[PDB]
Amino acid sequence: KSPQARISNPSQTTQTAQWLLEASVSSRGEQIYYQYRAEDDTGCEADEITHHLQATAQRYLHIVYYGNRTASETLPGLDGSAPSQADWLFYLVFDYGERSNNLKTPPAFSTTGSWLCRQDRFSRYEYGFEIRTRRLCRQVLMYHHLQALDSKITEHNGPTLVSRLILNYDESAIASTLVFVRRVGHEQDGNVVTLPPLELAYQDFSPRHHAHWQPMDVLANFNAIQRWQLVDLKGEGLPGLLYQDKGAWWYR
Amino acid sequence: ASDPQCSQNITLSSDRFGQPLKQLSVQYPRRQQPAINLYPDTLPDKLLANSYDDQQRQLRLTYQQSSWHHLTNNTVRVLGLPDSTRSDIFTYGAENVPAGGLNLELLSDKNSLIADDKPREYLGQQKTAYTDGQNTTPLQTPTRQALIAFTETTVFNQSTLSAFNGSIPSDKLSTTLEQAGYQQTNYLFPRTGEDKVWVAHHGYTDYGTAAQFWRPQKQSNTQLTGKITLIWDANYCVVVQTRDAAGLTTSAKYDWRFLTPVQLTDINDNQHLITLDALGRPITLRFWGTENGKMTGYSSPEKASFSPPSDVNAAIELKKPLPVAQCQVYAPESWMPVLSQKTFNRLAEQDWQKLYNARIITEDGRICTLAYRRWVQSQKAIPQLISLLNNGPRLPPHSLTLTTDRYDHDPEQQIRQQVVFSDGFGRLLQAAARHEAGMARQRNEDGSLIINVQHTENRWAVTGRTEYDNKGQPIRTYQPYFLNDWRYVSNDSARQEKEAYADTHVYDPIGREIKVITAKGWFRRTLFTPWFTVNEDENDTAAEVKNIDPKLYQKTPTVSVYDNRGLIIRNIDFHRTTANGDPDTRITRHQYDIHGHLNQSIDPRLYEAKQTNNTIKPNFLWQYDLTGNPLCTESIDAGRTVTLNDIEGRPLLTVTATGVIQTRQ
Amino acid sequence: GNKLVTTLRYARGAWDGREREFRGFGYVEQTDSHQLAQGNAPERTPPALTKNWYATGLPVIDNALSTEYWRDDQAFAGFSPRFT
Amino acid sequence: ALLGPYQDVQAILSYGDKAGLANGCEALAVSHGMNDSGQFQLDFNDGK
Amino acid sequence: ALLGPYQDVQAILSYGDKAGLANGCEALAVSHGMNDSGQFQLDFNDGK
Repeated sequence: KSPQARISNPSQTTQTAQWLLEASVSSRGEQIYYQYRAEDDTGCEADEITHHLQATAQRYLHIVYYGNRTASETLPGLDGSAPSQADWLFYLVFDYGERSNNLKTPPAFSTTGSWLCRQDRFSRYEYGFEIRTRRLCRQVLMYHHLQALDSKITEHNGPTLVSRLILNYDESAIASTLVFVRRVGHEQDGNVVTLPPLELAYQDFSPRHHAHWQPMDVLANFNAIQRWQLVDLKGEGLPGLLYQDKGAWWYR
Repeated sequence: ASDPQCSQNITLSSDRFGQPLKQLSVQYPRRQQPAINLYPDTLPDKLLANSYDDQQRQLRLTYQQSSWHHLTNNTVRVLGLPDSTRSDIFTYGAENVPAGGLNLELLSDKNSLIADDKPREYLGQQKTAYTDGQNTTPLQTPTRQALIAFTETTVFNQSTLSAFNGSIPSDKLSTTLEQAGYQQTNYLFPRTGEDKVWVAHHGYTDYGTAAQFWRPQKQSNTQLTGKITLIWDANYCVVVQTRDAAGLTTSAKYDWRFLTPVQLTDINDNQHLITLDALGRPITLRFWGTENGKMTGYSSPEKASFSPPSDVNAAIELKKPLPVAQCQVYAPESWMPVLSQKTFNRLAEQDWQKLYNARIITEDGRICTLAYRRWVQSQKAIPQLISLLNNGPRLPPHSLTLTTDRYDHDPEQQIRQQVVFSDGFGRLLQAAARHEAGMARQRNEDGSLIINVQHTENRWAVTGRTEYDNKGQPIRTYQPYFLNDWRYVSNDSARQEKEAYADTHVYDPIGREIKVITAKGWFRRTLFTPWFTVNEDENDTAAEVKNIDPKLYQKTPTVSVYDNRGLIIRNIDFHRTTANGDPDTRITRHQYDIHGHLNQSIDPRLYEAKQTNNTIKPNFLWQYDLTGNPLCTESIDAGRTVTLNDIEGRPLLTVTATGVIQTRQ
Repeated sequence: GNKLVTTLRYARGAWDGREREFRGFGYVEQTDSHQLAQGNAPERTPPALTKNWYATGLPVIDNALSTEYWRDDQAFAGFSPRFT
Repeated sequence: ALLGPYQDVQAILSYGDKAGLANGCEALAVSHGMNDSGQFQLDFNDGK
Repeated sequence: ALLGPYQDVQAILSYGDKAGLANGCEALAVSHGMNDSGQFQLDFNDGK
């Protein structure tokens, strides 16, 4: 409904290609609001700026607001006016470079740190316009409004961190993947409590170290100069060697 | 190759929302004795001969009818709200199974075994009493919230009223059923000629209002029981202060970081408290309260403060006068290697940042397996760091419990220490308890087990140690023993130290254990066929070592023979008094009915007598209600006992075989 | 030191063509093997095979698949697709 | 139409109403299709 | 497909009863293998 829940052509806002969940309500009154942040120039390299500087392209999920403090069966999307953090008990937060992940203390809910661009950047064109994605999420974290839950808690409690996931990525520039994931909590006195990380691997590539040669004796007499063509005929999925003779075809 | 057990589930009908309005479950009859036996194997001859029964050959057609509400309009949609069901069993013989078996088109035929309304045995029905929460009277159209006042099920009908047999006057019976809370009503899916049946109304819930979110406020198993309540917290998601019909109450506090209750007050106002760590894991406990009006306990945290160690060994080293009980030291990372910090700092001076950025060494000094391997493979590794890692001990993920039993900090009794190991599959591997000084198995620091023992104060009774197949089954289990340490020892050494005792478990592809190979030098073994299973005990299996000559127990397995519903109908034992004689094949017989309740059973002695003299009754006969309750048991040894329970499941009355009538208030 | 190994073998895959998408594989085998550590047993849980057949929604394959089934002369008639 | 390995196709195209039409111009050979003709080489400047 | 572009065929096609032919018309050189002829250029309108 609202513009922050849409993917549309930057030159025309009415060309909405994609609608994203903005809000939900169950028959029980529980409801959720979904806050996204549109892509923008946030610490971009000169080349992004120089060559394709569009801003509000990919939307990213930023904060999901859940835990309905008041009872209602009305869908929270309402009139498109985003709710206050105070209206919700819980928050699911996605960090895109906003704060440090190696703190002994927990990370803050609210910060000023900017999102950071990744080396691995990409775009899509199937919607008729360029949709640029400049980064991946660095950390997933969950917070509770402790006073709404307890009532005797110092007012600055809205943002209490309960748990976070550290995400470590393979920034090779060409591509990147998630390599390590770790579940960490924090004690109220600043201690770090963890479970060991989950390690992931992806297949290596280095023509520098792995290139190898073999003679293709099997393809002898194949020759693109004449009437030879590589093609996956009859059974398909792997090219054979087609020869188009005068008035006849032959195939390996 | 042949003689399979076959079962088929057929949907007969469904609505526009895909709900299975009419259903059938089919248990096919057993094939008749083939000219060629496929599995005589090593069986007694009698095992194939006596494997055939009428109960294996009936065609069972379980039929079910049902309905759901579907609420729809332009703004509100709710689908699939069941409100009714009915179930009945039909039985036919082999002659009623067409070549090719059953399928839907055949079953939908106008002359179908179901379709022309053939006789069937009623099994039961269920209804859902929906409410809008403002009424005790059920809605005929459940609302958006689908709140439920109660559910209704059948317990008795004329066949079960019959089941009470004699000594139960019918006047008293209908009266008692009313007293017991059963109502007599219609069928949800009625059929011509049928009468009303007795039902239970149970699982009652009262609800609050929309403003409170649609939460339950009160509840009962039934109207024969006390109604109990609870308090919702301000955010209506936490259950607070439940209250009994008795006026008894409990209370609790929650750790709002986890929304997990941490403090509980019981009905005698006693306190129980746990602490949660950053990840929500329980951290020890404290409790306190009075005895004969005198306050005792471990007391509250402000008098009995406590800081658990992170070091599992420090915990082992704690002394008697502790403020707490059941201290939990969690070392989920005990498997992770550790570089000695000092040796590492020495190497770290030049390589820390390489390993840090490569995620070999984490910000807390842990070593990643992958990152390490990558670094070594790439040859960017330093042999000294490699050795330091290899030198680092590793123990499977582990936690320690410290149990204390002294109140306050008044010592006398030494602290009970328990160590528990588990793998990364979440399976437990082993545990041990600390014991008093004495002899125990030795170990190398590197984890090698030594079968020999020496005296030590650090004596632990290690038990349950298990190795697994990584699919879901244990493969090697160990006998309990004492260790001179608490720390886990390697499985490689455990297996080389053959003098240690353990059993081996061989499974089929299903996960059924086929062979138990034991430390004793014997084994247990079993066969599974579609109609029976064979269980060979150690004396029988011990014959294969080739003490009472095993020949006596040779080929004398216990065999359980099943019907086509998977129930046991025969138990075949083999009686031999000598190794040189033939077995007296002893077959215990069982007959099931209606719901699969055992209908009756008889031993082989009285049974053969029954075969020549019809005077003989089954050792036991049963009658039961529609939920399978054994309303009546009749026995050759104990006469006839009748019991009638109310909706709650408790007797209001019972009649002994001697005619003593008891009732309860 | 125990390792569980599993392998898949694919057959009878097909492309939809008309909606330019892949339908899936008509047949996939799954073989498990308990490649357990030494010193455990002379006898081990045996290897096993799961043979699964699936609709591709392409009768040219889907009908053909029945020919790959284990046979039983006493079996009930094989199932056919139902359209209503 | 489809052909086997090295099979050609045989056909004669003709006009059954031959009148003042020059000798032999009443018919045309066909061997392979593809805008075929009765000539190994079609040449409009043949002079005939 | 016998040979690639940089391999040659050495072969001769000939007809037994050469008595009715002009000198050299008894045979055809073979060297290419792809619809070849015994001459470097083929022209049906050649005067020979």
